[PDB]
Amino acid sequence: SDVIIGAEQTKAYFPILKNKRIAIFSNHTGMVGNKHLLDILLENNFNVVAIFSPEHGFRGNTIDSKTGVPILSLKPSEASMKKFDILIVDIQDVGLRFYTYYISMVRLMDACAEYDRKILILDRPNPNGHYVDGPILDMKYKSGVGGLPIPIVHGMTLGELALMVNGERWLPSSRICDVTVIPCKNYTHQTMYRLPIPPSPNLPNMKAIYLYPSICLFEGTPVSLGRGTTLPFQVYGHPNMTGYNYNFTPRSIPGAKNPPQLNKLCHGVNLSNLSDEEIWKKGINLDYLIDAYHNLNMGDRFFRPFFELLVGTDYVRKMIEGGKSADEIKARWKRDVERFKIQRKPYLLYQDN
Ligand SMILES: [Cl-]
Repeated sequence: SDVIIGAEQTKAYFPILKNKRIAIFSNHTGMVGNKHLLDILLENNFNVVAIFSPEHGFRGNTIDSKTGVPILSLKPSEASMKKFDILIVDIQDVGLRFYTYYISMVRLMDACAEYDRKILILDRPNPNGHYVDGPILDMKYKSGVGGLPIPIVHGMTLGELALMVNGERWLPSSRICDVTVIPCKNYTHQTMYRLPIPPSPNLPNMKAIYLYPSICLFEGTPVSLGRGTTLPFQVYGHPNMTGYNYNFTPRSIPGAKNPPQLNKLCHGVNLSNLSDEEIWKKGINLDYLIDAYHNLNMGDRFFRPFFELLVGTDYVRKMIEGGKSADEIKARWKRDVERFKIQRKPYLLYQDN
């Protein structure tokens, strides 16, 4: 039967929270029915004293007006750390190295470690938890879009990843944080969990989430990936691309106000009718990037300087420019992926794939 997320398992963690001053790291996805975890805890007479959000606050658009709890955008101040005993993580991730909630989580783990506070992670599925793919990030390229030496698609839940951050000593000053994970039930690393609530505005559906590992690489290029359209992360195109049977024009819309190629007719490819199965078969698929590179004929200027910060190694640009195939390039990282699957194994909380 169906996945039971950590936050649903109140008999597992309500006793942990009893009599404690509680902070929560979450956003609008941290819901069980039409209540935020914050609301459920307050209704059960728990003392929630603060919420940390990677956006403004968790109501999807510095004090929550429904509850009066202070709301803190994301390290935390010393003053804030003193206010609570336990921090709860409850947030829906998408499983990519360049999707940044885990970097916020690592920041909070470091702070909690320094201040001797416990973290409780109410685990949620990784919708891309069914595979591991891409180069391990070279730490020459550590950045705002890549915080740990992990593959592009790491395959782990935030709870698993937290355990790995501790065990591999990936926090600053090599601290470990006291972490308890409430694991999901009815969940393996083959389960294909579908997100009820969009995790970001331009990841509106599962097609976008499944294509994201391949298509977000275009953020290291001038190519539009459909922000400003009905099909974000499900198309690619550019005004200069030539010879294509699909076109779109990005528009200035809420959450995509000043999108790439705004008000330009972009020529390209519609991927929105690929089956979920055929996306799963291919994992990170460099076909799209290679197609656009060769079509545009602008040589190395196709790749933004920070392409490497997204892909995590220097050889992808070089091999594309050298005329190598998608399969050749992808094969180069197979060993990295093999090794990471071994490295992560002690930290998995669910059946491996
Ligand atoms: Cl977005």
